[PDB]
Amino acid sequence: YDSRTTIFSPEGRLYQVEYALESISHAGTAIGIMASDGIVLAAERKVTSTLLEQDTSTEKLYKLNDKIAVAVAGLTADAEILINTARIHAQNYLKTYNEDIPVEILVRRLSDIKQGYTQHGGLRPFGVSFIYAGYDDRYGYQLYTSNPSGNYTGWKAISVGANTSAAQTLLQMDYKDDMKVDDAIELALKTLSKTTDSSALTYDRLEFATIRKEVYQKIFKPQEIKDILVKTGI
Amino acid sequence: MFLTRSEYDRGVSTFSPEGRLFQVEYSLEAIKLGSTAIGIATKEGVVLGVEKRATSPLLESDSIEKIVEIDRHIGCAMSGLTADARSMIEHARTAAVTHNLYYDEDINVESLTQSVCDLALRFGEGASGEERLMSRPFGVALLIAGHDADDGYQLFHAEPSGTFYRYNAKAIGSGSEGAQAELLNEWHSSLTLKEAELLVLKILKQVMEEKLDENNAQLSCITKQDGFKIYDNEKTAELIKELKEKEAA
Amino acid sequence: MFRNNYDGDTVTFSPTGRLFQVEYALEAIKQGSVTVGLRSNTHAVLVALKRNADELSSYQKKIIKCDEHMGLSLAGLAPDARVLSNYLRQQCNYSSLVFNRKLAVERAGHLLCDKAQKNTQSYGGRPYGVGLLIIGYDKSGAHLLEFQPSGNVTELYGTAIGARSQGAKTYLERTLDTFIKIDGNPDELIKAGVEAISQSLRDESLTVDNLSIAIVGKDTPFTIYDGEAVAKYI
Amino acid sequence: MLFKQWNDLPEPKHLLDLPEISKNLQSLEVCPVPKVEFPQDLDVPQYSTAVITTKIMNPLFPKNLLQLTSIGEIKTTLTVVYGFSFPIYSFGKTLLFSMEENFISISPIFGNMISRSIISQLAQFSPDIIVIGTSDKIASMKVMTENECTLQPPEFITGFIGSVLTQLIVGPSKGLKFKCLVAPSEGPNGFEKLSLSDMGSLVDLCGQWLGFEPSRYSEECYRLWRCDSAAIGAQSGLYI
Amino acid sequence: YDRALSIFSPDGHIFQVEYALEAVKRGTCAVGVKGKNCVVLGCERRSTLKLQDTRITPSKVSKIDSHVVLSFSGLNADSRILIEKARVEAQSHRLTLEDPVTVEYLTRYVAGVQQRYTQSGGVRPFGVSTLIAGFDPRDDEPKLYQTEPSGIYSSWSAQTIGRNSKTVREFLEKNYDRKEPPATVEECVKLTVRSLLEVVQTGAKNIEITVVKPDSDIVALSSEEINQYVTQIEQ
Amino acid sequence: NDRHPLESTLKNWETTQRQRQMEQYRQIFGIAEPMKRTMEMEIVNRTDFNPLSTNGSIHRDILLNKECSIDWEDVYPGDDVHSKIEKQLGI
Amino acid sequence: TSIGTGYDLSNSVFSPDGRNFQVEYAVKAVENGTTSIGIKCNDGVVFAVEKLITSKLLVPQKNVKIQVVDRHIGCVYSGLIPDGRHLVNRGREEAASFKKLYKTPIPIPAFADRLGQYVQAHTLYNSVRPFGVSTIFGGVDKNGAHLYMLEPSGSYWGYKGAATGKGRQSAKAELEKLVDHHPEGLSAREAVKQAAKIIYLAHEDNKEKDFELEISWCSLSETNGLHKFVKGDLLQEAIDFAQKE
Amino acid sequence: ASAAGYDRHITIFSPEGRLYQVEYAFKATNQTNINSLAVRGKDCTVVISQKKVPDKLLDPTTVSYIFCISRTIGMVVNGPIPDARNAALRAKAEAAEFRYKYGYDMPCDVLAKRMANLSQIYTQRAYMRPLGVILTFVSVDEELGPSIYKTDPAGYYVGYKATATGPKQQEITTNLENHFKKSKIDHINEESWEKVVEFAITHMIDALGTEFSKNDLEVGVATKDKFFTLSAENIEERLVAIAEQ
Amino acid sequence: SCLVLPLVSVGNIPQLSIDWLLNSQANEWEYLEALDSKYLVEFVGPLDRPEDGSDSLYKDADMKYSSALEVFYNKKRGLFAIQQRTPLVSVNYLNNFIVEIILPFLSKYNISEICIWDSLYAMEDENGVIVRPQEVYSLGEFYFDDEAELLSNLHLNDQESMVNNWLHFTPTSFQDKISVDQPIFKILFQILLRSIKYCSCLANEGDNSLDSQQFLQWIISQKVIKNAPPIVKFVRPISWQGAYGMADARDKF
Repeated sequence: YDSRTTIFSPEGRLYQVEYALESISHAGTAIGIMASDGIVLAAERKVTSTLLEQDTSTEKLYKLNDKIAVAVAGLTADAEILINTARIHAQNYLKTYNEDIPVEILVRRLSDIKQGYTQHGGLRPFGVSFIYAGYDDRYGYQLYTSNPSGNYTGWKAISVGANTSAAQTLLQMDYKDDMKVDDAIELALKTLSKTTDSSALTYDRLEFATIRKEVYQKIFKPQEIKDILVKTGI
Repeated sequence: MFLTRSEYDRGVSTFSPEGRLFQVEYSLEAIKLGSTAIGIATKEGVVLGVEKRATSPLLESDSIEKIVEIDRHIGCAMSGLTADARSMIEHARTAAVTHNLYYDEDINVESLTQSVCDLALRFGEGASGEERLMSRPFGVALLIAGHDADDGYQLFHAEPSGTFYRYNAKAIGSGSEGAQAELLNEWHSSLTLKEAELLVLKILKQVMEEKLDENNAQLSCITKQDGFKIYDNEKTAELIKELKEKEAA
Repeated sequence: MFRNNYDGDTVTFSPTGRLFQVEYALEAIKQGSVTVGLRSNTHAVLVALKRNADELSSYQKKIIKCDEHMGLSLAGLAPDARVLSNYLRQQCNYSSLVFNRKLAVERAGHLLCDKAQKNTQSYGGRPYGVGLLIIGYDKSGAHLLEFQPSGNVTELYGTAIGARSQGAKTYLERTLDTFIKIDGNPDELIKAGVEAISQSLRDESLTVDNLSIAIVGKDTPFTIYDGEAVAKYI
Repeated sequence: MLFKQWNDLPEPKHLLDLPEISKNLQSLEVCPVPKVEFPQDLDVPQYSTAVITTKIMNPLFPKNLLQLTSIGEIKTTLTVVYGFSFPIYSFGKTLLFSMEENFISISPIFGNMISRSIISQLAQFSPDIIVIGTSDKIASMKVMTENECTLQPPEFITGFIGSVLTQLIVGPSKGLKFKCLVAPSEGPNGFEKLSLSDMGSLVDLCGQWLGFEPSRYSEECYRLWRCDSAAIGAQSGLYI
Repeated sequence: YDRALSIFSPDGHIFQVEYALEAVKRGTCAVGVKGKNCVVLGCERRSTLKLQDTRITPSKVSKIDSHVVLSFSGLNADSRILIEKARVEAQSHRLTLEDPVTVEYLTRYVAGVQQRYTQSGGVRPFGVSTLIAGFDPRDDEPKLYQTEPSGIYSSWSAQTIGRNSKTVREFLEKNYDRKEPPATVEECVKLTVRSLLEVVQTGAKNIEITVVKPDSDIVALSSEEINQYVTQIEQ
Repeated sequence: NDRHPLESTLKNWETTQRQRQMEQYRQIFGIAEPMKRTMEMEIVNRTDFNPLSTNGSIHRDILLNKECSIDWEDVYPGDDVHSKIEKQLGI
Repeated sequence: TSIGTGYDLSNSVFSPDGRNFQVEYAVKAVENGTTSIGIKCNDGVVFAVEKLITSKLLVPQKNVKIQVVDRHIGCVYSGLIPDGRHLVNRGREEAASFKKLYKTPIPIPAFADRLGQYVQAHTLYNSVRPFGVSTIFGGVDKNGAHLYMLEPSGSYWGYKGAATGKGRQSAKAELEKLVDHHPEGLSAREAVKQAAKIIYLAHEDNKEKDFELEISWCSLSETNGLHKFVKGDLLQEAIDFAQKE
Repeated sequence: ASAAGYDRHITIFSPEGRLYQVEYAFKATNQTNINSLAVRGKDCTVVISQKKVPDKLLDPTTVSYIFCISRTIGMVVNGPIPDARNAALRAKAEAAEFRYKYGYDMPCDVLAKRMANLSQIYTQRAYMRPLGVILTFVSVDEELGPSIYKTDPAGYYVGYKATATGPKQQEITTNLENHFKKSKIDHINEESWEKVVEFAITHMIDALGTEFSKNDLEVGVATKDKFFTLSAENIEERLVAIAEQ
Repeated sequence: SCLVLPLVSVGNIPQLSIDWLLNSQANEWEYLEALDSKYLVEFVGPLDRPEDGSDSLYKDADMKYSSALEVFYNKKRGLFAIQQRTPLVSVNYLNNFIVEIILPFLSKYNISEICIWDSLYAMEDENGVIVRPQEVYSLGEFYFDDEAELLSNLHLNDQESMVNNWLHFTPTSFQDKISVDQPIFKILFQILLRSIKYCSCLANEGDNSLDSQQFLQWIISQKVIKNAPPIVKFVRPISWQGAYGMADARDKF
């Protein structure tokens, strides 16, 4: 009962969506943490070779709007179209109400989109899952995660992709709610270093972003990524 | 000579050998699962009743309408998968109100039955060349009851097959086989409405799966002055106790 | 056996060179009750046997008039019978209005066979399962067109279709030299037609409630007899 | 339709859509077999003949015409839990077995084992057997007996009555004098349908074997058939 | 037969829609009870991991208007969209007609939407069964309806859906007397709490409660811990 | 009277132009060629559903022979995905 | 292999050996139809078909096997009756449209090409089955007598003589022999007799059944290029000549 | 190898990556068993394809795979004639539409590109089969000079200085390669299309290996003025010239 | 002596092939006995004869009906052949069939080898049994005297592998391994008689008459069983004339 995405199995479960959930588990780990004063995104890029142009690739993270950023896992091709639709929707909301989109409303829209392609038989589920991060007057900093099934959930600290269980356990053990960005960064880097299959997780394997302090959204280039990685002394 | 899996069982577009169209057949099988519905016609009126089929006592037995009105003089009882029946009843009411609006006159029951069966016909091409509306026939069958000055009290059974018959007495739903057999045993042209409704209660008791009660069984009648009116709980309890007083012992 | 591998749909031929799906549609006529028609130079008559579901129910309409000069009988599928009868009535009215001209019997026959044929070429749509006898009289004399759901239409002096119709057809074959010459005596022609259908019965006898007769001619507009009217012809 | 759905292969046709005995299809050990319980108080010798029939043809025995009475249940079980039973009717000097054949709920193994138990029980008493059933691979109604076959080579019989005939012709207690009648049918087991002419001919014939008056028997049989029996189904109303 | 929506099973079922309804059993338990003048909806919130942000998106029970409440079990993603369409319909009705949506009308619309997504094989039916509840505009009679993926809907005095539903429904069948339904809000809330406690072994942190009252009043409680204790004292 | 004069004709220019082209082809090449071309067009439109990208199918451009042409209707091109599903399936 | 299981249960599918098997099965279906022949004359074409008189009921005059597509085109088909009649209707529509457009009779090559295109289209897509009728049609126009044959595959050719149906084998052999004996170009009067002879020689495969033959011909000299049936003395003379066996 | 699954019927990739459907569509190009040749001259282009009927009754006048598409463009096809005619008419319609749309006569390059792209749609759409034909467009381009372009059902698009197609392509192409190699030139370099036709016939005979008369082949020539297929008498004259040589 | 046991499968090709074999050698084959049809969907049909009109396989006139599953015998070849007309009730009982019917029969008549025939649907690429798809047939063999160590270890330990290599498949065969299909269950049960042979055919649904003819031709070409070539003329049983109904004598050609 998997050739078609429109049909339930006798156990009342969708095999096609469960396969998609399996797919993202193969992608590189993406981890997000919320601190008392800012959000931090980190992502280990699965694709790696000495010839790849790290200085400009930045395909593992994306920017949707000022003070909103997302890390992605799964197919980059599938990620790109949803990111584009999210950007269009956010800018359209800004044009209409002349206020920045509350990130929850954005996550609602994208979760509905991802559900929708699980609905029509000619459309397969999006093989991607996003970590949303942003700021809004409604709730301040908050992390949202959305799966191919089209659902979403709020979190203080979450990991996505390969070995997500180990990263989740490490976060659940070490996390505290009063942390600040400069320490959440250390926590995230430690978690990625202990979750990776690489020996040392050099700066090339790593893509990074953060939102902190009206609010400055900064995605680090590899030079400062190396500087920070040596700052935390991996 | 080898036993092989058939495939004519699947889909409404395939004829079986000897030219039988099964997916309409199984649709009429789904009718048998529905609640029992009974109707009896007589020159002085027509009465019909239904098993409410309350799955649990928590359900509101007063708010599951297996009997409904389509117009002042025209109502119907239904059985089967009520989802399709909702669309069927809505179409019937729309047709009746549109007819009254356009022609400023009461809708003839036969015309309404034809219109309803036309909607039921839409698993294929419509009666006027309309494209197919749905992938499957309705899993619903109903019997219409009403009065027309040119026809008198009459009772039409309508299948999902796009066919309808005028019936002196009819039964559908669970155990309706024995119900109709006993109706054929009992029915006669001289039945008065009192006897008609008491006989409906008798047959329901004979076919019903549990004790016959006013909270699970209800009746409807069509009369020229009354039109379509549903008997209340007190009326049905009166009729049931009259049943155990008259027919029993 | 192998038939089950190629009868699944209206499109696929079989290696024997047959098309089983429309063959089943043709066979569907055998389930319907017998209906008989016969021709005479001045009159053409239909005779049909109505079936009712049970003794509690009324009898079905086996004969439908389309205009004062023609009508038809049918057997087989009720839905297809309704569809074809309504389509033919609509087109007869269309011809009578747009052209102010009565629709010719042969013209109607071909106009309807073209509709019946198209459904056998396209997937999803099924062949019609209604065989019907179109009868009418016009400027070109009396006609009786047998129809089959597979587009086949032919003009016959008389015929029988439906269950156990071959007996009536045999009687008509044995009396063709006789009943044709009965032109000018509608009662005798109807009696011959009824005597034809009588051979098709194995269980029940003809009665005022099941039998039904229709006649049309130069001096007789298409008329339907039923109930006590047909007592004198039984 | 502008295109057939490419995904519709359709599925292969060598295997049948029968229910699985147990969910563990990968089981790698001797699968258990149904047990059959037969009422031993029946006292078979008091009956001169037996009739074995599938549920879809009950209407041939109208209670208003012959005093049918239930003697007892045949009960079966299969621990893996599956378990089913059906009544043994009786009338005159004749036994009647009705199976309630249904492929959706009942695996044909139950039917075959029930047939074996029934025939091995009837073996010693040597009653006359009139097995009446249906088939979906026969062009027209046939009559059959152990010394005369009226089936053309391509035609055959399946389902429960297949098991009954098998036990009667081969295996233990074979060689029992029996008369058989099979009407043509359509659709799968238990939910089958019958043509009008074939059903009427069956009524005309089945009465002669049972000895009931043909006219009144035929009237009662038609009454039961056309009164919304599952055998007739949509026919009266689907066809004019 | 189970391969598609458009084909009946030989016995009259439509196995695909039945499978969808079974999938409705996957989600967490939700229950609703009609009091004499108040309606209580309780929901078994999935045991929150300590990393979940409790202060955002906590409630499955959600509003469709000032006087209507919707609860559900099953596939959450489908439920959100069905709720969105219900809200759209409610406001469209308020626009085209002066009077707000009757609860019966809203549940009919939701049942139609669910049915319409079953009319063709191209779309998966929603694996959800909503429990629309509320009070009709300017009318004191409480109303409570249940919808199913097939589009079948019915009004209940009390009903349960979701995981381990049978245990709760049997408990309500025994303990709810239609001759004397719980009148005051406290009694109805206690009945709901007792009903859910037969399934939710976890403490009160898992049980959410929503109370809807006539005249367009909706409130969610955060004090049922007292109610849980009282039932503990009664236990 | 309140509309711009060019509005009514330009609104459906592409579809009426295609209809006229098919009429000419039927006149010259018989019924078969318009049947083939219209069936190509409908089988391409029917099977291509992708609500997010309003851009349109590439093969639609290929079949209209406008794979190397630009029009102002191309330069300057209830909206939820589910509304699109409803509209496309007509369900 | 003539079957090729697997790749044949759906239209518009190429088999591993290039064949699209559904068209092959459509060709197979053409076999069972009534035999028909068309003979090319120096100034016309002669059609003959062996209509089996299945039962006495059929009215002889109005039950005709040879369909007229237009005043100047005769047509006869063998195979599935519905497909044949539908194709004839399409051909008649094409003739009407072309005449209405240019106000002149459609020359046979253009009409044959149009019908070949129409038939070929149905073999292209999944949702439609190939036409299971082999057709013979021809007539006379500005460019003289033409005689074409189109198959279920949509392939067609010009033919000096064509044959179809169950009796195709012996009829084809006899027609080959006739054209071999008379390359000079038969006259319509001679072609009628020759066609009657050939079609009777095809009847030996179905001797037990009664039959009639309808002979129609269109010739530049005989009927001003109008397609007219053979009735009366000429047909009976054809009977007598062919009766010589 | 035999196709695995859904690829057995529709154009989707297999585990080995290849498209079994298109590969089978290639084999259908040999179904009719014809083989063709194309070569370029100084100012003209010539195509030769066999015309083995072979049936005696089939009229030779219409066994023609060389379709006239436009004044300056001709084409010859391999594979079943139904698909060939469909493709040829599509080419004619596209050529006329281009002439109207861009105002100047349609170049062979762009026309063959359009046909290749149209074939490309079928190469990736699920519900349409490739036409299963191999087309060779020949013309005298007003700026490229004589040119030959070949398209195949996979949708490829390659220019050729000389081409052979059909079952016997290998010997013919090897012979043409040998001739050009020993000549050290990319064209025959004859100042009249008659000489180029004679050369093409000579090398066809030296590869197919069979001496054949006027009935067995049809010759198409494209000049700067217009494209025309040679009649039977012209082919006879050319063969007589070859025999005299 | 040897036994050949067709298995229901895509296109029923083993069963059709056994029909071809039996009908094409009527002068040799004869009916011996019916096996216990307990586990089969029960079958009862009339006698069958080759279309040539030769003497029926059921030599003795006492026979009037054909059982669901019977063993034909060839005295000259010392060969047995089962003809299974219906599939088993469920794969759950695939084990019991071998345990209680086939093996008792083999031990009863001292069979030396059982040459099982099978058909494999192209869609069944599960566990990648299909390899070298260019080929369309496959022959596998197993010998107890050579594989004594293999059976010695197999009844003691299990590797829980989704594929197995017990059978030695010959080169240029479209498979080298067997994973989950019918052979895994039985092969274990004939292991838990000197040798076993397994013949497989890649196949598709349809009129598999000619495909079965070619399969039988290939099988005889291979030296699997010492049988004379029936190539002189294959004779279908009279029953097959009804494969497409009885007649097309209806007025649409």
